Amino acid sequence: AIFRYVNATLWSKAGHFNKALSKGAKTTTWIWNLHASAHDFDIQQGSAGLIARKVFSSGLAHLSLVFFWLGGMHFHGAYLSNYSAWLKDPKSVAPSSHIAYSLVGQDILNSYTSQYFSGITITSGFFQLYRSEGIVTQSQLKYACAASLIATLICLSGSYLHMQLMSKFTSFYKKFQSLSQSHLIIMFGFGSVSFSAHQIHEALPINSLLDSGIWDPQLFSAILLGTPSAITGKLLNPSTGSIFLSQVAAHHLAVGIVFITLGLIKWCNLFFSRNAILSLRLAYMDYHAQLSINLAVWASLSMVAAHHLTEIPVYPYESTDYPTVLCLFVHHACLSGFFTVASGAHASIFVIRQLPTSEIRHRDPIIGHLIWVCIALGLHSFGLYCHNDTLEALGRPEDTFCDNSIQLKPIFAKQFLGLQPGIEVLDGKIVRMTQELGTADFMVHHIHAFTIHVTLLILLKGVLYARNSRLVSDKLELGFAYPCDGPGRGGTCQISPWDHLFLAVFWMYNCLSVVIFHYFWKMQSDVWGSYVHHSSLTCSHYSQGDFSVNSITINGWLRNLLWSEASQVIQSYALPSICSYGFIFLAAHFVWAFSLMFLFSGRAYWQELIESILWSHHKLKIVPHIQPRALSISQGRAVGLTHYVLGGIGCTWAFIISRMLVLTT
Amino acid sequence: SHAVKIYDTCIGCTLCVRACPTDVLEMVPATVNAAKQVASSPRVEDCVGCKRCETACPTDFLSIRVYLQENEETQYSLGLDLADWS
Amino acid sequence: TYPIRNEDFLPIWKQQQEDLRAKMKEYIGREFTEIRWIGDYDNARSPYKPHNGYY
Amino acid sequence: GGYKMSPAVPFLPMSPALEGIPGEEEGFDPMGFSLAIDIRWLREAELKHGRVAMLATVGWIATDLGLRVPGEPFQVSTVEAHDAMVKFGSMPQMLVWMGYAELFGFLAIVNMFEGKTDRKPGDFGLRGFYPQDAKGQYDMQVKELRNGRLAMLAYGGIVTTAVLTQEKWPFFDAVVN
Amino acid sequence: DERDEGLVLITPEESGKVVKRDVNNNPPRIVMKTNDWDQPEIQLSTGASNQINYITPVVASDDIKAWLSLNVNFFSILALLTVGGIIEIQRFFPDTLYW
Amino acid sequence: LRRELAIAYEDSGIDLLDNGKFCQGLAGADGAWGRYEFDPLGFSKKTELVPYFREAELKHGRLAMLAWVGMVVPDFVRIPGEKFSFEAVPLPIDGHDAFSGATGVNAQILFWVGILEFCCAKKVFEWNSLEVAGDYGLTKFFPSDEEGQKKMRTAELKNGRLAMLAFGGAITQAVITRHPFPWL
Ligand code: KC2
Ligand SMILES: CC1=C(C#C/C(C)=C/C=C/C(C)=C/C=C/C=C(C)/C=C/C=C(C)/C=C/[C@@]23O[C@]2(C)C[C@@H](O)CC3(C)C)C(C)(C)C[C@H](O)C1
Ligand SMILES: CC1=C(C#C/C(C)=C/C=C/C(C)=C/C=C/C=C(C)/C=C/C=C(C)/C=C/[C@@]23O[C@]2(C)C[C@@H](O)CC3(C)C)C(C)(C)C[C@H](O)C1
Ligand SMILES: CC1=C(C/C=C(\C)CCC[C@H](C)CCC[C@H](C)CCCC(C)C)C(=O)c2ccccc2C1=O
Ligand code: SF4
Ligand code: SF4
Repeated sequence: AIFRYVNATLWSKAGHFNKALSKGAKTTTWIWNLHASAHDFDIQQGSAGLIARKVFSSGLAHLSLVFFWLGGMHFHGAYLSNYSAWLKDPKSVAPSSHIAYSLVGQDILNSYTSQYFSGITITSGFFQLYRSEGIVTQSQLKYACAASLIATLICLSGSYLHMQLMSKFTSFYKKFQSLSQSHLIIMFGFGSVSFSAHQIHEALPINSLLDSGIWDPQLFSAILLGTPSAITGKLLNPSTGSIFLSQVAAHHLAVGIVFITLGLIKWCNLFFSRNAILSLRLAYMDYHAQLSINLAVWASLSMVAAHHLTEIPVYPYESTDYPTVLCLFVHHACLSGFFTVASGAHASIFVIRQLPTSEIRHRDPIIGHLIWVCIALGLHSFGLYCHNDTLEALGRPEDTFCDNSIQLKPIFAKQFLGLQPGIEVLDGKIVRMTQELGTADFMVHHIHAFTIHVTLLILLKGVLYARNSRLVSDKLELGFAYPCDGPGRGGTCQISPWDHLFLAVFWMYNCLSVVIFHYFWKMQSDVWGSYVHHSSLTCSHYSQGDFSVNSITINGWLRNLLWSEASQVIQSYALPSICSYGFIFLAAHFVWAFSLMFLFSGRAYWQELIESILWSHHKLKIVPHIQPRALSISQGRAVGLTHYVLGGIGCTWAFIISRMLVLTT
Repeated sequence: SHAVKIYDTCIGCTLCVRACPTDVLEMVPATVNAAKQVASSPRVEDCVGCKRCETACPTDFLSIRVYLQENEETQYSLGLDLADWS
Repeated sequence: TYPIRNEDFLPIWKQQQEDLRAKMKEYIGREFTEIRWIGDYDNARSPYKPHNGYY
Repeated sequence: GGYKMSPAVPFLPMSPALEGIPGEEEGFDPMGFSLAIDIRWLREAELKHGRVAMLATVGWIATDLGLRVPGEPFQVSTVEAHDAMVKFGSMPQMLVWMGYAELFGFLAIVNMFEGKTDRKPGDFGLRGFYPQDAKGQYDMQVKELRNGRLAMLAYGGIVTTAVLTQEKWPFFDAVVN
Repeated sequence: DERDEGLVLITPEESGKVVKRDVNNNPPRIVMKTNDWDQPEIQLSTGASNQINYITPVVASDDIKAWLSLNVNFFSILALLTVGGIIEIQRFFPDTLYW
Repeated sequence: LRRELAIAYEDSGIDLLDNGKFCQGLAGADGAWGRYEFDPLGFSKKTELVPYFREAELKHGRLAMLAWVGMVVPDFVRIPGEKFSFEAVPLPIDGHDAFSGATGVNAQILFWVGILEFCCAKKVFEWNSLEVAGDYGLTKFFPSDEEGQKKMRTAELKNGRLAMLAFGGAITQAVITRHPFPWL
């Protein structure tokens, strides 16, 4: 409440928050520690009330940042986009709300999207989102941008205010029953009901008119009008290739009602098995416990979103916008992986800072059986691929695991939609087609399970052995993020939960790369493509259905997926559309290789090299009084991990997007 | 086992002894420094080689040195728990 | 060869959309006019004299 | 006698920040903005708005009545004059000059807040037709404030009604129903 | 502190014992030490009050100049100006036709 | 008696102790022949919010008193305008839909009401107390006696509650019957 204590005097102190940074700038390690501990509000000077203040205000500031980003997206759609051309004819014109300058010949990046527009094709599905929302006018998009900017300002003001409104007595953030009830009834229930209302009152008429072909201003400014009795999802909009928006609105109304009912039964105490969860309720009333749980929840929801946004079509024309659906799936899968490893990290932090649950007292059997299942899964799943490779090379296809040869049928992969026979098409494209599972799907799914289990093994080992282990018994005293305990006892490198995350991130990236490749190749070979004429169509797929024949071997993956489908990105230099993607492919390769420097080398070599270099500076009287230092061990690991993941993700990003853009245009 | 040696640069601040995880070191009377004590390493057989003494040593270069000897590894220096060589 | 799922509905869907088009055409009473992406239209219920036709 | 009540809103107590300042005779601040923001900043912003709005009102009235400066590029209506002159190049140069003047105004505000100079909120040192007596100075400041407030409201009405009815400044021959 | 001049600031021990009104006619305010560096003291009201409580922060040009003198802002501004200069040179004299 | 708001605001704010009276001794709990302390659900047990409850009650009563008369008068007479004529709008219940949206006729009313409420929120929250609940200084015609002031406050509250129920009755009957005043 007292705002006289907020002054810019501390802005120039640069390290006031951390007491360990009091002896300001004796080395560059001080700068690095400042950055590393900037947002670690728990270990910073102050009190628990201040920690809560910072957490909540930072959440609000990030909310404002996201609102600013959304407002920028809306502004770009309104003023720097071909949304008008896309709306009138989505198929011919690729979405593009992105324009580049003509600085150094950089105008080559802009590619033909419409007669009067040239730019970069966007892959976020924002045009389809606008169409679903009923936004069909520049004025509507402009007012959406204005609302987003106003929300940004409001959130910024809220953060600034709450930095002082909340005092040491503040306890509203500890009212978990009130928090959960409010979020469940208002944020989710009422939110879903209100969005169903919005759909019914605005989007349904506009979308129906757009499907018909009407573009009249008076009409733009009778539910279930066109939807038959067919089950939702069993019949897609013939003119749009997506679930009926009236069905979506009914879904949101039902979901809001269900959430309100759940909240009300919780309010009335109808739920009875409180004791089964009371232990968790007492244990996990912590910042890091809640952060870990929420991160895992949102990771799983992001993965489900990645799957459903493609398998179940709900946005107009997103089904046929192949780059959009692919990019959405890949982006949300990557976010799922990142937030899962985050949940592991903050579980470890909670274990370090608070008392763990009693399942940590038989941790040896848990991790031992997880190790065994990881080993067995990896052996069988990957050795089937290796067996296929070796036997096929020897010239014995009859001995390999494939549909024609020994076949591993996925008996448990059974249908549940009960769809009618055939496929759904929309203007020379396959909006929806059943995925037929065989030996290749069996093998790839078990590879997925293996990688998921190994990542889980790393995270769980880090969590359970955070406090102590047979090797070192004072890991709790060591803390959360330390490089080692020493060269002793054989060597205690990377025994910390921080390093366990540092490895689990590598494994999550490996898992997600395999998942991305599986989705990409399977969709290209067996789902996406065009058709050539009760009528029967012969479907010409982009990859020509080679997944089921070539995916059974690692050589097939290397040749038919990486080498064969890298033709677009590798040969993209002359092409105006994707030359940027080719350059980013090259640069991401460079960055990934550059990460190996930090991942393989060690601190001492660089410190000694720095001292030898500094000899010459001292000789010439160039004396830096912030004495240069080699990056700490943990920082070197972090830098290597960041560059490695960024380079790999960039290579995959450019490769897939170039392929999709060229194929669809 | 490892070799833990102490040099006369020692000032007897006891930080090595306090940082010892398996109590290998102990302060002993001396006249070399003003503190009138120098760390010793009688129980070097228990030294694991963590170099926490070395980390805690203040002197410009360490007055206590732990030389690792991987060829002479014992169960005490390896911190063996599940297996017993005794 | 893959048959097209729900073939029978496509003629029905075309008939429904054409019927709705005719219904709205009759309701308005004039030919549909393409909306302008950058254009500005007066509200049909505005109390001031029209500047640009509200349709 | 209890609190000192606002003459504008008799059922609310006068904000102590707006005592001794010109315009305290009304004492209008029911929302309590003077209890949250510095009255110096509030009055500086009020005077800037009043002066800018007076100039804008007179300019809009003049352009609507006619009186366009010689030249072809200026043969546009007041509503579209903003965009026309932005394309022409007048508005960017005017904005550069505004940035210069506002840099000096910002320096004035900063120095006033830091106390380096005993500068009143809106004072820039201009003394033209300014009465010598203190009562006259107070009356002239109140006159400035009231004319500026009237000009703010008048410009809001003028711009809104012009955009709505597409009529000239008087709007008297406009149709509303 | 000029903000609270003329205010009756009673310690928690004197709450309710002192009822003298302020210069602004407000009731006395209870002052408490919180032991927080960010908010060392907090004030509670004994009743309805009509007083100025600025929500704007106290920022000094000297503090802003020190913050910009921080090496980060200095070198970021230097690098931004350099990058802008190179970009504008590329714009004005493309392809190095002179060379 | 009623003191000037300036003096009354001297002792204002959320009281913590409780005068031991029904609803802190506020007016409006008085039967025709005796005392009628109506609070079956015990809302007045929140003595700190009692002033807020009285302010809200008086606001609702005044608003509904205006609303009932505004549902009665339009059918008998209308503003001399083409869009307010009986042909454009047959019954008052149609006014909301007729004047909602781009027409702005009701938007202006909403805007001015919002401005007034924004200006009165300071009294509603800060300067609310048992004695100044619903008192905006508009005390013209207010009797200069304790008994007269109490009786006038009781009459205001009773008429406000009667109109509070009567507006619900009239609006519901009008929507059900689509008929003139008598059924509203
Ligand atoms: C607990 C049982 C109970 C029930 C079930 C019940 C039901 C109804 C019904 C519906 C069936 C109506 C429509 C109705 C109406 C009124 N009741 Mg009533 N009432 C009950 C109890 C009391 C008491 C104790 C008093 C009272 C009064 C009034 C007044 C007078 C207002 C005035 O003029 O002040 C009016 C209009 C007060 C009074 O003085 O009545 C002469 C009064 O003291 N009621 N009452
Ligand atoms: C909105 C509306 C209407 C209206 C209206 C209304 C009420 C309009 C009001 C307009 C208003 C109130 C306009 C004031 C301008 C004042 C100016 C320009 C003062 C300049 C003053 C200057 C330039 C002074 C300069 C100096 O002081 C300086 C800086 C220092 C010293 O050297 C002294 C001098 C003198 C040199 C209609 C028409 C009624 C109906 C229509 O339908 C809608
Ligand atoms: C017309 C319209 C609109 C509308 C509307 C509006 C404004 C609607 C307003 C509705 C309103 C205001 C409805 C009140 C109901 C009151 C009830 C039910 C009271 C019951 C009371 C009961 C059951 C009992 C009371 C008592 O027992 C108590 C408690 C104690 C006893 O001593 C005395 C008695 C027995 C009496 C839109 C949305 C604006 C536009 C749209 O186009 C259509
Ligand atoms: C290279 C390396 C160093 C030396 C690296 C250092 C000191 C980093 C240098 C930091 C610079 C000064 C930061 C400034 C950023 C770059 C210079 C930006 C270049 C951008 C280009 C596009 C021009 C370590 O210290 C280290 C420590 C532990 C494990 C591995 C390693 C390791 O691999
Ligand atoms: S070995 Fe190091 S820490 Fe131990 S007494 Fe000697 S100088 Fe001190
Ligand atoms: S290396 Fe470790 S165990 Fe060995 S003496 Fe030093 S501190 Fe003790």
